[PDB]
Amino acid sequence: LLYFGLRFIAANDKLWFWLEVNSVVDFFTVPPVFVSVYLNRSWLGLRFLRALRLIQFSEILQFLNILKTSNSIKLVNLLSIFISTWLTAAGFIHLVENSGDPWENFQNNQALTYWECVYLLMVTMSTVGYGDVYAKTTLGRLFMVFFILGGLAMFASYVP
Amino acid sequence: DDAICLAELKLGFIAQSCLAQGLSTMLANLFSMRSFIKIEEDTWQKYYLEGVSNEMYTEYLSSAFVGLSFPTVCELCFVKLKLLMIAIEYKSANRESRILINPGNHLKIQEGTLGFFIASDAKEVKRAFFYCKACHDDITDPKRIKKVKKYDSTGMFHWCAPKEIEKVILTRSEAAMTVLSGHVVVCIFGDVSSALIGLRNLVMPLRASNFHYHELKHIVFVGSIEYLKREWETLHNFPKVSILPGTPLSRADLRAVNINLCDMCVILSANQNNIDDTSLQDKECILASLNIKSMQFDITTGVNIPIITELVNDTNVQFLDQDDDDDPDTELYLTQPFACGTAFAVSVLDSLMSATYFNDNILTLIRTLVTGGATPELEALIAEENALRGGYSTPQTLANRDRCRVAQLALLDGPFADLGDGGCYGDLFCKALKTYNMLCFGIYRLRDAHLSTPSQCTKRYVITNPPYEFELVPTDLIFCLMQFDHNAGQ
Amino acid sequence: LYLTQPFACGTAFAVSVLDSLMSATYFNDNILTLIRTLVTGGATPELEALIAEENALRGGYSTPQTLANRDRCRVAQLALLDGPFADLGDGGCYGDLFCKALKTYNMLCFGIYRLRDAHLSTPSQCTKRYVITNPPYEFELVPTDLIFCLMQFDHNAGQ
Amino acid sequence: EIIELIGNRKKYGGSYSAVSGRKHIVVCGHITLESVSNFLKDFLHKDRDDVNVEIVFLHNISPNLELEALFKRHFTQVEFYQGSVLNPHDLARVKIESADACLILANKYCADPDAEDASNIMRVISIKNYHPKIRIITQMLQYHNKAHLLNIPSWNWKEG
Ligand SMILES: CC(C)CCC[C@@H](C)[C@H]1CC[C@H]2[C@@H]3CC=C4C[C@@H](OC(=O)CCC(=O)O)CC[C@]4(C)[C@H]3CC[C@]12C
Ligand SMILES: CC(C)CCC[C@@H](C)[C@H]1CC[C@H]2[C@@H]3CC=C4C[C@@H](OC(=O)CCC(=O)O)CC[C@]4(C)[C@H]3CC[C@]12C
Ligand SMILES: CC(C)CCC[C@@H](C)[C@H]1CC[C@H]2[C@@H]3CC=C4C[C@@H](OC(=O)CCC(=O)O)CC[C@]4(C)[C@H]3CC[C@]12C
Ligand SMILES: CC(C)CCC[C@@H](C)[C@H]1CC[C@H]2[C@@H]3CC=C4C[C@@H](OC(=O)CCC(=O)O)CC[C@]4(C)[C@H]3CC[C@]12C
Ligand SMILES: CC(C)CCC[C@@H](C)[C@H]1CC[C@H]2[C@@H]3CC=C4C[C@@H](OC(=O)CCC(=O)O)CC[C@]4(C)[C@H]3CC[C@]12C
Ligand SMILES: Nc1ccc(Oc2c(F)c(F)c(C(F)(F)F)c(F)c2F)c(O)c1
Ligand SMILES: [Ca+2]
Ligand SMILES: [Ca+2]
Ligand SMILES: [K+]
Ligand SMILES: [Mg+2]
Repeated sequence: LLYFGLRFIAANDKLWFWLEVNSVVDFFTVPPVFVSVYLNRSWLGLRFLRALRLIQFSEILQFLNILKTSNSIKLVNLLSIFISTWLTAAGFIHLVENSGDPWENFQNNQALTYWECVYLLMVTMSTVGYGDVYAKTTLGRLFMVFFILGGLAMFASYVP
Repeated sequence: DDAICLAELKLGFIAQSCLAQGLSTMLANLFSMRSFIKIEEDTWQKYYLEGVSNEMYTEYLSSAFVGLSFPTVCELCFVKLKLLMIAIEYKSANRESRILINPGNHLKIQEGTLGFFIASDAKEVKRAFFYCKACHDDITDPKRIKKVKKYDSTGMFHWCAPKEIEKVILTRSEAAMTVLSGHVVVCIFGDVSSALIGLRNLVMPLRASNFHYHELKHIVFVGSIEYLKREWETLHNFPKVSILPGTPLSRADLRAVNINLCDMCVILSANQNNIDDTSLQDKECILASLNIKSMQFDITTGVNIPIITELVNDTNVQFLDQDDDDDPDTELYLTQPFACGTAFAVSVLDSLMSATYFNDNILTLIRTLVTGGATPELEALIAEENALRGGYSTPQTLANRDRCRVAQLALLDGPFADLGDGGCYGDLFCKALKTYNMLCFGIYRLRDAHLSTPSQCTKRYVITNPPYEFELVPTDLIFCLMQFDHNAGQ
Repeated sequence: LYLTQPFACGTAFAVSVLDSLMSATYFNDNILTLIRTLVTGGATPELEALIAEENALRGGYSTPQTLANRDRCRVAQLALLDGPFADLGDGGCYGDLFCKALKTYNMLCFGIYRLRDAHLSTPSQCTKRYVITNPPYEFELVPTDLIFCLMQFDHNAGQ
Repeated sequence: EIIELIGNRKKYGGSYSAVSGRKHIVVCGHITLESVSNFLKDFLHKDRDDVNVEIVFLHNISPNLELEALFKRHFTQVEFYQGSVLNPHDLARVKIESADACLILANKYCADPDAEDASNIMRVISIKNYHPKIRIITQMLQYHNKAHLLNIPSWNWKEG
């Protein structure tokens, strides 16, 4: 929270700082912790967004004057982006599948683990596609359809 | 079957601007189809956009104008129908167009005399055909009107015995003794193995036969002597032409010839197409133009020197002025240097294609107002000999001198000094026809005349065919078409 | 490049060392005229106005006001081996030499062009020298030293 | 093709925001890694008195990764904007009305000395056309081309 305050002050245009990915992940990550502490409860909500903080590594390493050459900068950028988005998608699938469908009164709950979801996303991105594990809820299928558009191209381009 | 030569028309427009500044930007605005634009804030655009709204059309004349003289018909058309009739074509065994006509000399032959008009659109021009005298006398409003060898072989240009090039070349010291005032200095950036612009089309209009000998303007070329001799073969028959080898970028050369006492200073380039870089094109023309503006004299500053320069890329027009408000989106016809007549790009002549199709006689009305009066018979002679053969004087040849010319008037003093402040343009127009038979068709007004705060800039812009009730300030110039006077004091 | 021996001895020169003049002229207004006056042998406004018109030079006739422009300090070198300054060659007080020259001859000393191996006990025959810019007041001198100077023009001459 | 067509955007578009009580300068011309590094190393040296002028670059080629890293290292005192100095919109974007000076760098190791001089002359003409009272510092490669700058209407050598 304090680090977010310092970034807010140093910004030039507050509107376009507010509409930023790091600000958004802070907004969707920080307040629920205080809410849970007040309510004496908890909920595995949009916690998977914590993997989106891995993007700032390539910039803070340049701030620390560690990365100076183009090849290393490009390699770190590619690795960070790939790993971060992979883990975020896996977390979203985990939440949606383990929770259920709100309009179905939570009766489609399929028991999955985070490692199994990571395996599922890897198999989907690789375009191999076994039938051992797959999404079975409506929200999971919808997100899988929308992720197939982008993740496949990202995997085809970044890994080589 | 019309061929539109771009170089000939461009050089003719420039040469016509030499006689009267702003004429090129007035004529190039008569062939672009534009609608009326009204703005509220009081700037010079407010009057310039009203001026540019006009175009030039043509249509036949009603039977009400059969037995009447051209000045009377023109005055009637103006006052009643709010139309400006500039010229007519005289139907005969072969067609012939008269620019402006003195009374008695030509009565309307009634044989479907085709008149040329300047108006907002063809709908207003249609009034002239439907005009019924008995019916429409009462209707005041324009609306509701409904049903030694001295001359050329053809005797149209001045001529002289051929002179070799070495007899006209000057030097920097030599040019100092010669006193030149009201001349024309031409700056050319050409060189060997470069595209050959036709310099005959520039000086030939300036040597028309309707000018008296003493009224001719001296012409001085400033450029590479190697390039000039490549086309001196077509120039050595004209009187009062000189050459000063050097470079127009040299401030020393521009002082040898009295550049602060001139009428125009034309700037041209010949190798503009060879350059592949978009930005580096027009480097010479823009830099040479700015050089003159920064020079100092003991008229005390180079800003007031009248200059015209051609451009190959019209987006560079922003660099020609300092006090302008440059914008890379406004069209060339609206920027300040074009509105003032100090710039000319060939892209403004693209509109002449469509204008020729709808009425073929336009291309022959222009090209005689612009060119000195070249006839197809003369063009045959140049095709074979390419030397502009001269001839003797006969009464038929001396009768071709009598044709109107383009001149610029001044309201400061003279017969029209009284109307300088009263402010009725219609009164000046009506008086001009009935007294001296000159046709006024525009105002060349100071850029900062409307502002209350006094200023020092002397830039002006063109207002084409102002309304009848237009107001006149004493500090402005009038465009006119003046009759040739056979006798005149020297 | 600024540490190499050929550059430190004045036997080499590259244009890449002049890139610092961009920031030097921004902070101080009149440096560019000081350099051009010191280097090009005259950058007066009279030359600037004239060079804009003709882009060349013209001969003239000498006049008493014209011949008054021939009073400009020039760059020159001096040797302590022989002359009025020979006494200070072995002495070794740079400040004393500076004051004496300025008071007497109006000569400004602003450097030492010292022999390279003058600080070594062992003898040598190398004749390479390097530049020392603005040494402190308490600087030791040796007889084999050359001092940069600015000397006034003298109207009379032996000729 | 859709993925490529979307996301084709300029990340360095924008406009400079003036700060009350602080000067700034505009640098344009031959912008490259070595030139920028040398210029910054000489401009921000500690031997100079305390200075707080900002440096605003303006080039029409997007910087590469290591130049971006350099700008990140000089984060709080250097800014970059993409544009052309021959464009009045860009000149107004970089707030050249209140700039204290404009510096033009040259390409010493160029193939043709004359074309570089012509380009610099065009840049100077454009800047003086937009604002005829700004101070300009430029580098010229050939002496006979320097005389052309003496004929610009607003070029005052008596002023700086
Ligand atoms: C990205 C941001 C804007 C969050 C967007 C979330 C919405 C898309 C979700 C969150 C809560 C959802 C609601 C949660 C519960 C219900 C009740 C549900 O009706 C029931 O009572 C369930 C059992 C039954 O159908 O009888 C109908 C769907 C609805 C409105 C859901 C519709 C979709 C909502 C609005
Ligand atoms: C915009 C992104 C971030 C989220 C998109 C979420 C949608 C896919 C959700 C939000 C609201 C949902 C609807 C909310 C409630 C219903 C009613 C539900 O039917 C009933 O509740 C009773 C009738 C039946 O059993 O079908 C059927 C699904 C449906 C249309 C849901 C379908 C899925 C919807 C459109
Ligand atoms: C993409 C590359 C970097 C590999 C990613 C590996 C992850 C899929 C691993 C790393 C850490 C693992 C977690 C580490 C510890 C636990 C707790 C573990 O449970 C307990 O220890 C408590 C008892 C229970 O609930 O079973 C269950 C598995 C889980 C969530 C693991 C799930 C799989 C994770 C997230
Ligand atoms: C070097 C990086 C990639 C980390 C390597 C270690 C992880 C990939 C390991 C550490 C703990 C492992 C977990 C330990 C136990 C389980 C429970 C297991 O579920 C069972 O109860 C057994 C199911 C079966 O045996 O089929 C599923 C795999 C999982 C999540 C494992 C997945 C792989 C994990 C996360
Ligand atoms: C891209 C945006 C507009 C979302 C598109 C989908 C949604 C508009 C929702 C609205 C109602 C939903 C439907 C509501 C009910 C069903 C029946 C359902 O039939 C089953 O056997 C249930 C399986 C399960 O959901 O567990 C399959 C999904 C489907 C077609 C849903 C698919 C997703 C739909 C079309
Ligand atoms: N335990 C639980 C409770 C409610 C849930 O409803 C959500 C939902 F319907 C939805 F569409 C989104 C979306 F905006 F991300 F898409 C969510 F985030 C949701 F949380 C859920 O998924 C799980
Ligand atoms: Ca119109
Ligand atoms: Ca301008
Ligand atoms: K498959
Ligand atoms: Mg800043």
